[PDB]
Amino acid sequence: MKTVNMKTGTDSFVGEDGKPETKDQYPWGLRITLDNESLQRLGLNAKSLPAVGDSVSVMAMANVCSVSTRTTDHGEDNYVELQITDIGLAPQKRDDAKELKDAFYPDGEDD
Amino acid sequence: MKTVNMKTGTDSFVGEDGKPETKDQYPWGLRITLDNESLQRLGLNAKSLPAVGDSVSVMAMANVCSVSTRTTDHGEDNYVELQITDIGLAPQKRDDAKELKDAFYPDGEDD
Amino acid sequence: MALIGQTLPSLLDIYNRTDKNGRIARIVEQLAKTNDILTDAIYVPCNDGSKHKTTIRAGIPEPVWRRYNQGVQPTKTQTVPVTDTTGMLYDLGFVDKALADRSNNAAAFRVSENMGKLQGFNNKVARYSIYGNTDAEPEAFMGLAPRFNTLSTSKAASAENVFSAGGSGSTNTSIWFMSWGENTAHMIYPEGMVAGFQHEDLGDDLVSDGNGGQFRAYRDEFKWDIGLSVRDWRSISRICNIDVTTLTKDASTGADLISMMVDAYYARDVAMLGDGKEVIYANKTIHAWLHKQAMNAKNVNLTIEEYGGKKIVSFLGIPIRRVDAILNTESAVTA
Amino acid sequence: MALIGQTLPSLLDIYNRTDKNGRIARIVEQLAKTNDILTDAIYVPCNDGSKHKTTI
Repeated sequence: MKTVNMKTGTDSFVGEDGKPETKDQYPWGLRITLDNESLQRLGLNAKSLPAVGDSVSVMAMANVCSVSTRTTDHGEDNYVELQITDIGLAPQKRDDAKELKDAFYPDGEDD
Repeated sequence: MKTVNMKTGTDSFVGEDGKPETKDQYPWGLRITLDNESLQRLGLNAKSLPAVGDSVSVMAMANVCSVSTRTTDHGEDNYVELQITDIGLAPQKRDDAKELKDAFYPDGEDD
Repeated sequence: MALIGQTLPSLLDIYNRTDKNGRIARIVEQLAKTNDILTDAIYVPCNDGSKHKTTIRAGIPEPVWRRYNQGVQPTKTQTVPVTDTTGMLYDLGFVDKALADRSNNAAAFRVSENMGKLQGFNNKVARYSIYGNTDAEPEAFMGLAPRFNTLSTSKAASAENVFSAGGSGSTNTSIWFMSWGENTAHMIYPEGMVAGFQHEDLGDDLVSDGNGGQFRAYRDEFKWDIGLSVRDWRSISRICNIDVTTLTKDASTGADLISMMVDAYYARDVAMLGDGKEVIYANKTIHAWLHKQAMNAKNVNLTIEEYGGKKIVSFLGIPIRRVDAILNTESAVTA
Repeated sequence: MALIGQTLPSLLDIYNRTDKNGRIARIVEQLAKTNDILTDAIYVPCNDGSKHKTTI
C-alpha cells in the first residue's frame, strides 16, 4: 500500500544516480505531521545513502539526509519540512550489486 | 515542557560537542511512534549538526544524526529503532559560536 | 501467433461445463483437484482505522525495604506500543449476459463460479497468512522465527530442532501451534469475502480495444482483507526440523524423535489467561509421519488388538488440524 | 540538560499507554512479560509483638 507513488524497480542498478522514477508526487503544498516509509532487502556490496529534494518541478534545492550500512534489510523514518515537489530517493554510490530494490512511501509499519 | 528530559542550555561553545549530560534517560526500551523536538535562537557562524547514540549506560554504539547549515530557528523530527540511553544531542563543529542549543518534547509548529 | 493474452468467459468454457441430453444444472457438479484448509478463526474490528496499537509492558522493578523511616524514592511502571498493518485482495468477475441464458438458468452457473473462486481465494489466504513478507505488504508471521535470543524474542517460540542444510534447498518444514483469541484484524467496514451483490453495466473490452465497447453483462466481485494480531505473544510455539530423514531413523526407534512436542507444550502458560481453546497445525505428510512414528515409541504404549491407533487427533487431547504449509523452508532457523 | 535517570512518570509513559480512538483503558488490558509463582501460603500472627519463641 499503495500505488501513487512509486514502485520497485528503481533500482539504482550497478551504482547510479537514483533520480527514478516518474509519476508522481506533484509540486504545490506544505507538510508537517504524518508518516513516510522506505526499506529493502537483497543487496550485495558497499556503502549507501539516500536523499530527497524539490523546488519547481526540476531544480534543485533542499534535502534532509539518511545513511545506511551493509545489511540485507533496513529502514529508518520520516521528513519534516519541504518546499513541494519531492523528487528522490537519490541513493548512491560505489560498487555494484544489481536488483537492489527500494520503494518509497507511504504508510506501512513493522513488528 | 518538560523537565526530564532535556533542558537548555549547554551552551554549545566554540570547538566542542554537547554529548553531556543527561544520566540517565534509562537503559531499557525501544521507540517507534510519537514525536520529539529541538531548536534554539541566536547563533553566530556556519555549519552545525546534531546527532544521537546509545548503549548500555555509557558508550558507544550506533547513531542516526542529521545535518544543517547556518540560520536562526529550525527543527527536524523523530527517530527510528534504538536500544536505549540516547546520549544525544552531539552537536558540531567549527567556526566561532558561543550560545544556546535546544531541548526535546511536544510541538511546536507555527502560526 | 502475433500477440494477445486473453481472459474473460468464452463460449469455449460454457460449452465445456454443459451437458448433453439436457441437462438443467451441471452434472452435480465439478470435483476435485485443490487442497482444503482450516482457519476457521475469529475476526476483530476496532482501532484505529489502521495499525492496532496495543501495548504489553516493559519491566516492573522494584521495591525496597523500609527501616521504619528510611523511605525515600518513588518508582513507576512503563510500557511501549508495537502494532502492524493489514492488507486487502480482490479481482472481479464477468459473464456475457446473453451467454448466461444459453442455455437457460444462469444462477447455477454463477453459483459454480462462487464456490470455485471462493476455494481458490481462501487457498491463497491460508498460503500467505502463515508466511510473512518482504514485499507489497500483508502481513507478517515467519518474522518471529529466527532462533536464539537477544537479537529478538524467540525462545518460547524457537524451542525447535536443528539439522538439514542451509546452503541447499531441501526439505524440512515446520509444525506450529498458537492459541486464538489473539485475533486477526480488519479495517472498520465489512469482513472477508462477503459477495454477494451484482452490477450490470457495459464494457470495457479486451486489448486494443476491442474496436469499441458498450455491451450489457453481469459483473461483480468478492473482496477480502485481513491482518493477524500478536495482541500478546506467548501463545505461539514453533519447531524447526527434520528433514523427514531423521524421522525415518525414528520410524519406531527412540533417538531423535518428535517428542520435543511435549517441550513446546510446556513452554506456554503464565497466564496470560485465555482465550478459550488451542489447536496445533500440520502440513499433511508430517501429520501421518507423526502418527506412524508415535504408535511405536520404545516407551509407554499399550494398544491391545489392534493397531494402528485410533486415528490420532489427540495430544493432549488438544485437537490437531492440517494446513497447506510448504515442504521446503530450507534450514533458515539460524542462517 | 536533564541530568537524571527519571523517577516519576515522564510523558513517555502516558504516550505509550496512550489513548487512541478515544478512549478509556487499554483493551483489557496490556499483557505479558512477568513470570508466575505460587505461595499462596498460610499466614499467622505470632505472639508476642515479634519473635515467636518456641523451643525444640
